[PDB]
Amino acid sequence: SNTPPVKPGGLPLLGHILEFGKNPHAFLMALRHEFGDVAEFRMFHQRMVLLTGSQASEAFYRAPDEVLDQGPAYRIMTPIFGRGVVFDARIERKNQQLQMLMPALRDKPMRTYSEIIVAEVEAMLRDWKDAGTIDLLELTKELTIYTSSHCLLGAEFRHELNTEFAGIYRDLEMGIQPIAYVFPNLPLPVFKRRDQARVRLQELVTQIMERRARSQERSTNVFQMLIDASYDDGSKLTPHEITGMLIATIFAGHHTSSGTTAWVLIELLRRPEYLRRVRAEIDALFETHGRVTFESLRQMPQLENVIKEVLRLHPPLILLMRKVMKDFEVQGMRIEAGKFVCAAPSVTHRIPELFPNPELFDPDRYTPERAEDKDLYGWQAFGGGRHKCSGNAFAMFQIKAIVCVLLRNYEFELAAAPESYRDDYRKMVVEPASPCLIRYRRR
Ligand code: HEM
Ligand SMILES: CC(C)=CCC[C@@H](C)[C@H]1CC[C@@]2(C)C3=C(CC[C@]12C)[C@@]1(C)CC[C@H](O)C(C)(C)[C@@H]1CC3
Repeated sequence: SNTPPVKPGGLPLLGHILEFGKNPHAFLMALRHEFGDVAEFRMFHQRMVLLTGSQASEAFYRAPDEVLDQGPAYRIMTPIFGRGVVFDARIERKNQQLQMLMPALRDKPMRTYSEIIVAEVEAMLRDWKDAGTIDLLELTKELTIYTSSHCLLGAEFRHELNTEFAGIYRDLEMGIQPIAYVFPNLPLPVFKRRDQARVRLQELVTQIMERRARSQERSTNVFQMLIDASYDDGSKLTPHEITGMLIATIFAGHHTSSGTTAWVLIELLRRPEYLRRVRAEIDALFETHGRVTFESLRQMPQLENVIKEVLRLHPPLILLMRKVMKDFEVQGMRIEAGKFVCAAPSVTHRIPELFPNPELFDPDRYTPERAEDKDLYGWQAFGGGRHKCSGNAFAMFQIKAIVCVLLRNYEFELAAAPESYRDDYRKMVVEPASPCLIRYRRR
């Protein structure tokens, strides 16, 4: 039929990659503003269709895996996780790799996690000093590594996390580059450093495994399970695969969540009217319950909603992609096989027909309004359809647990001008800007 509007101005051989890569959010916003719900642009030779608003986002999330696939779209992750891991695997092996974390997400170990997160938060706070100034993002990133390593991989893997590990995960994270969606292997300094980080991490996990074999005393874990893990065909998981799934599991638990946990604290200090309501329902469950339980955090609607609104305005994953395997239509336009197709939470969340006065921070979420369930394909920080986030329960839990432990025994103040705090829209995993300072004081 008719086909999508293609954006002009594409440089020769590079398409819009230069414009896109400077500020991906800004590019995608401008593309929707110009051409509406379905708009094509080029990343080098790759023809990309931005799908925005409810109807087009529905087509994206609801498409069968035989028409829209994640695999070719996410080659970027192959040099990070390793060959044959998640998206670089056959489906049957991918599903089995995802199924080996699912046990850590069940009701039973979740009662366990509340005490581990508090332990970890207090562990970093003991070394503090009564009043001072910290970088909120630098801390939150470090904290979510300990928090997610301990909870989902166990105390055994958490005991070895060091500075080498800290740098290794920053080098791995820096592998996520606008150019890397198209050409994930290039003779670049950012790529060599990610490759070196992975090789090094695989050497340290292999050594930790050699040791656990000699001791042979250590057992009872999710990491131990991986070490002993085989596929349903009885193939043994290698050190390479195990390393890949430890990386994937910290990307999931830590890299998604560092920014959005910083933002919750920033956004409450910016709007002290919501700080007072959140700090009320925290102290309220500090009073009624003893310490922070799991059911206590499940019944915290004020905080649940500030996180929900933080995710509408600061969705960390701003570009979800599929390769188009079979021609399909949206709003009566033929998106041809071989093209790629994109969802943009950052931009769909800012559509005024879906979120009246989009740029206003208003946590009217669990209220009669219900702007998030109004269209499961509107609000989409966690995606939608078959390949929706399968870890949202733990994600929301982890940041709740962290913030209402921080705000229960520290007073916070923005060390700079409240408007100074912005998102670095130069990254694909969007977090607050580079230097992000804050001040504290015990209660
Ligand atoms: C606020 C933090 C988080 C955000 C914003 C987030 C966002 C997302 C999004 C947008 C996707 C879909 C990507 C796509 O459609 O291609 C996704 C998938 C996924 N997320 Fe998360 N996530 C978060 C935290 C977590 C955590 C903590 C875990 C695990 C503990 C996790 C596990 C997963 C998994 C396994 C998938 C793949 C789903 C599948 O293909 O079956 N996420 N996440
Ligand atoms: C322990 C295991 C096997 C868990 C599986 C975790 C993965 C499915 C998650 C971890 C990080 C994750 C959320 C991510 C993404 C998808 C799902 C991932 C890979 C993607 C690739 C979505 C598209 C984004 O543009 C971007 C490239 C930033 C992210 C990176 C992190």
